[PDB]
Amino acid sequence: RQLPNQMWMQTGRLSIVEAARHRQSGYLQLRAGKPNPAGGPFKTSIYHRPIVQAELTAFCVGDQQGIEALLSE
RNA sequence: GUGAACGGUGGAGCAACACCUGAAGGAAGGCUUGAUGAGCGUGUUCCCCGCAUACGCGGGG
Repeated sequence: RQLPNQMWMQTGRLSIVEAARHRQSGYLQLRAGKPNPAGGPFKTSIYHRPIVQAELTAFCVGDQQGIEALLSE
């Protein structure tokens, strides 16, 4: 580890405002009048994934030329 | 088939209201724009200094 381990918050939110505009215009065919951030298509969800900046060392048995081309891609 | 692949930290919110930098404090006290310079004497070959190189030029008291 080159860095202290930190945490990435990320969220998934479907835009309720844009969906309301599209539902009024009819581009979105949604009969339901109310969103739900707890669950469903409009679930605003929060999720935290751990983050490390480090040096990655792997030991194996393989041809040097073949691995180098794959990891160069 | 990288325990992957997929995933918006978002929406709203006045820093602002009131509040006298200045009350008092001497530019003063002495001082000719008139002085200085602008007119009155010597009566003929004698000491020093350079250029020369003595045929003489220059200067000096």
